[PDB]
Amino acid sequence: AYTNSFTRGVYYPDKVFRSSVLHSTQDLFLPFFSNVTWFHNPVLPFNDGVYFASTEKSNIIRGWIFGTTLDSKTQSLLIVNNATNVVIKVCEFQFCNDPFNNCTFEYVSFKNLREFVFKNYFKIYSKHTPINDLPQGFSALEPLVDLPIGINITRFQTLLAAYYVGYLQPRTFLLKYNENGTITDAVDCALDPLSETKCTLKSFTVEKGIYQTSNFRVQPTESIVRFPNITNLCPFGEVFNATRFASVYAWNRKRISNCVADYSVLYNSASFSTFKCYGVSPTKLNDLCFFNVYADSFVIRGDEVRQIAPGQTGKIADYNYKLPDDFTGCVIAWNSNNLDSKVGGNYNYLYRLFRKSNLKPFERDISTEIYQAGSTPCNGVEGFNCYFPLQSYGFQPTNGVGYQPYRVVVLSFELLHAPATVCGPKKSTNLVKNKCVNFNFNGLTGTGVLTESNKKFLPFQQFGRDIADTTDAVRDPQTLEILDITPCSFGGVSVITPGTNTSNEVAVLYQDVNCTEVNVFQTRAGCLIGAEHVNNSYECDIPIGAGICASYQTSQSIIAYTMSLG
Amino acid sequence: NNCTFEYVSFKNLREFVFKNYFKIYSKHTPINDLPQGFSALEPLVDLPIGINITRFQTLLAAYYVGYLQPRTFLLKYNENGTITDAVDCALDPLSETKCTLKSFTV
Amino acid sequence: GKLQDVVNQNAQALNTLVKQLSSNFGAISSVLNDILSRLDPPEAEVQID
Amino acid sequence: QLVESGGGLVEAGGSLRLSCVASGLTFSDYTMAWFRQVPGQEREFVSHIGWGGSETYYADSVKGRFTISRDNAKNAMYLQMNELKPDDTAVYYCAADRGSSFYYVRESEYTFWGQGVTV
Ligand SMILES: *[C@@H]1O[C@H](CO)[C@@H](O)[C@H](O)[C@H]1NC(C)=O
Ligand SMILES: *[C@@H]1O[C@H](CO)[C@@H](O)[C@H](O)[C@H]1NC(C)=O
Ligand SMILES: *[C@@H]1O[C@H](CO)[C@@H](O)[C@H](O)[C@H]1NC(C)=O
Ligand SMILES: *[C@@H]1O[C@H](CO)[C@@H](O)[C@H](O)[C@H]1NC(C)=O
Ligand SMILES: *[C@@H]1O[C@H](CO)[C@@H](O)[C@H](O)[C@H]1NC(C)=O
Ligand SMILES: *[C@@H]1O[C@H](CO)[C@@H](O)[C@H](O)[C@H]1NC(C)=O
Ligand SMILES: *[C@@H]1O[C@H](CO)[C@@H](O)[C@H](O)[C@H]1NC(C)=O
Ligand SMILES: *[C@@H]1O[C@H](CO)[C@@H](O)[C@H](O)[C@H]1NC(C)=O
Ligand SMILES: *[C@@H]1O[C@H](CO)[C@@H](O)[C@H](O)[C@H]1NC(C)=O
Repeated sequence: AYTNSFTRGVYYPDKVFRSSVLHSTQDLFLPFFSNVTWFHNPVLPFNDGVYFASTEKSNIIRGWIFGTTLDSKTQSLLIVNNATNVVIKVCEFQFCNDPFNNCTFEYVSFKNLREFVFKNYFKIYSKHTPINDLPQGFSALEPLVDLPIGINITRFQTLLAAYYVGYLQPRTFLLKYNENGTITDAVDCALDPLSETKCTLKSFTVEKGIYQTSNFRVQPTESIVRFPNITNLCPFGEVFNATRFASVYAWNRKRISNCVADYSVLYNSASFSTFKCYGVSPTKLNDLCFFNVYADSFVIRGDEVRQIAPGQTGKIADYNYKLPDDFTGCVIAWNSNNLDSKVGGNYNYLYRLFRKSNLKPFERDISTEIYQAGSTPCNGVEGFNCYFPLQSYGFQPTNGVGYQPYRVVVLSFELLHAPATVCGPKKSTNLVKNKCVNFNFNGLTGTGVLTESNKKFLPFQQFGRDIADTTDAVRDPQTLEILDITPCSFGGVSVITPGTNTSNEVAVLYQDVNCTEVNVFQTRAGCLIGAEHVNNSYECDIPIGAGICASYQTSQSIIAYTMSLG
Repeated sequence: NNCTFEYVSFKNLREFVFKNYFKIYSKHTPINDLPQGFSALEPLVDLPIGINITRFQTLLAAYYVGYLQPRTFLLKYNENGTITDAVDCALDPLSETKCTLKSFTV
Repeated sequence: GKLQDVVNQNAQALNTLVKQLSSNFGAISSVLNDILSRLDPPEAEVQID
Repeated sequence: QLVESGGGLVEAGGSLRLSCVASGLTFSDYTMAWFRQVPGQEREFVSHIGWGGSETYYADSVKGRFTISRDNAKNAMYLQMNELKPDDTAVYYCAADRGSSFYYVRESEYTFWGQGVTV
């Protein structure tokens, strides 16, 4: 069941004594006219605070259970009134599922209303008053016990009548102390417009007039991002699907620059025999981008494919192609037996078998000098102890899987202190208009309401500005259409009211608003809500603007007429 | 030779402005000895080549060269966005007065 | 010119109020989001101040 | 090369912790994985961890259950289980490689392989 907590749940936030003062404080209070969950056993959360109340007759209700896990293996606060006193414990007790160990703190101390407030260290406020279904009226809860137990609490339960629970919320209240220091009344600063007016005036009565209380702001709904359409993509079909590949010693190198570096082709293509990345993720390549992309394409045998990697040694890793110890790129190699192997053995691809010194990374040596393996200089004779380093490859279709040719392409990224123009695609959502959006076009970020504009930009212009150097219009990069930008409506809130000595019925005016962003009268001052519009004209009672004056008259309600000049 | 960027795209006045990255502004108009009158140079090409430049030459008529200086100008945009006039804020006292008043008449 | 002089004085005072938003006041950037994203909250607080 | 620890009979619902220690690798520029062996059937992939542990993936039949981690201070990484279904009882193999691969599910893309955990 649910019940309406009229005015209860108000406590003293401090010790200090204030006499005849309307103090305004922000703390966790029970919101006025809230919904108290009526029970009559179950456990409950302890998010930020509780207004546990009760309506006992002969001490039917006994105590409270607190903690996180509500059982052993975790500390749990414990308060029960066993007809003698309240025993407070913080030991990891073994509570049953329905009652009625490493201790760190211990303490042994329907016409009733035992109102209690609990919040965390742990503080308890209590006030017992006779009553006659929460009663209407006001009573403050003086603090009764404070306990320095410091237990993390999230749930609570009850022992054992009327058994209500309220929840505390961080709301600002205006507390009416009396001459003796007793809080005799309070105002919730967010219950309704009249309560806001009382809070902003720091008074429990308000005289006739129009008072500005708060600022109304339209918040954006969705973010929009638009970037120019996909331009010319980087060349990846003339490299990965080229007709003829180069020999490994004379590996074909191509520098990719000034284009969009889409990698999607290397992702959907499932025919790659190897896609391995070093230093960077195989998928996070599009995010970070550099000046140039280098494609090194050549053909080797399957037995030496594993040698295309940093820290590799072999007939290929040091005589035909070497990778640095640290590498910024990825290697891709796929079987090309049907493209590089012919009948009778394909011997059109070569490699280097003899070399004086290991090749420096990213160095190509096409020299075909005669190697001197012994001590007799050759002088280009190709005889005993003199060899031709350019060994051919035995590529035939009848080779095994490992002896078939493999087309290898290596991608290297180099970044220096220079403009970088080679990256992936950017975001580009659908265009929405007539709504306060958080736009971000090709470079500029702002909040506004885009509308189909009327200005005629120049061919090369992408921006719009006013005299105050404020962004006004934008040309959409995808569809070359100019858009007007108007900030989404803002302004102030004013509460038009006759005196509380007369009534508590107020009318709210939103300044400079078209009534579509908040019985509803639209004026030049703004959207007037809660005031009738009369076709008569009387003397001005409460000014509004542009000749509109609202007044409280005949039952009786608040009207909004156009004032008469005598 | 170690390329890093490539691109393959008297009644005349081919006015050009070059400054560094590299930006080019151009405007071609018929004329009839630089003519008097006003014409703005809308940008035509921008190139992200980032080369340190200090000298330049020409291939192949009237062949003029001007040099840019860091001077403050007052630009008179029209309703369509076209710069129809300007005032050099340091040419003479009257131009300073026009610049400080932000007006083309005083 | 008496009533017009009142109008100009108010508008110029308001325009000067707006244009003061494009001033660093010894900070790094005049845009609130730019200074927020560029630096860390421990340092952006000084630039915010 | 890759010495691994952990494994044993489980209570069919508890938790277990597995480790794989590299004895001859720098472990700071290498990427590992976890693969599963079942008799009478092919080799299965379960888990994978990148450099440091900021980019990790998991199998579609194991996602959300097991957690992977690595730490360079001892040249080893930790795999912790949380469900241990009576269907995942199999042979555990620790792999490693210099880099990370797009075809990270393929067994051929892990040159280094460790010993076996108890079935
Ligand atoms: C909450 O309060 C409203 C009106 O204040 C009431 O109609 C409703 O029954 C209460 N409870 C719930 C659960 O909505
Ligand atoms: C209440 O409980 C406390 C702590 O167990 C005990 O000391 C006290 O005597 C109890 N009172 C009665 C009336 O049993
Ligand atoms: C508290 O003491 C109990 C006694 O059995 C022990 O099991 C538990 O570990 C202790 N917990 C802490 C947090 O000291
Ligand atoms: C206290 O408990 C809450 C949830 O009950 C948790 O979010 C929070 O981290 C805990 N605090 C500590 C210090 O453990
Ligand atoms: C304030 O305190 C005095 C002194 O006890 C008491 O007589 C009086 O009733 C209290 N209340 C008010 C409203 O004055
Ligand atoms: C409010 O929006 C409506 C759209 O229905 C438009 O016709 C009207 O002119 C707007 N009114 C004002 C005062 O801006
Ligand atoms: C550019 O390449 C040429 C090719 O001969 C080479 O001589 C030169 O050293 C290279 N310069 C730079 C800065 O890379
Ligand atoms: C660019 O060239 C000028 C002279 O031509 C020289 O003073 C300047 O240091 C150069 N800049 C760089 C980065 O080399
Ligand atoms: C401005 O643009 C309009 C529309 O094209 C054109 O007719 C007009 O001649 C232009 N110039 C001026 C000075 O209005």
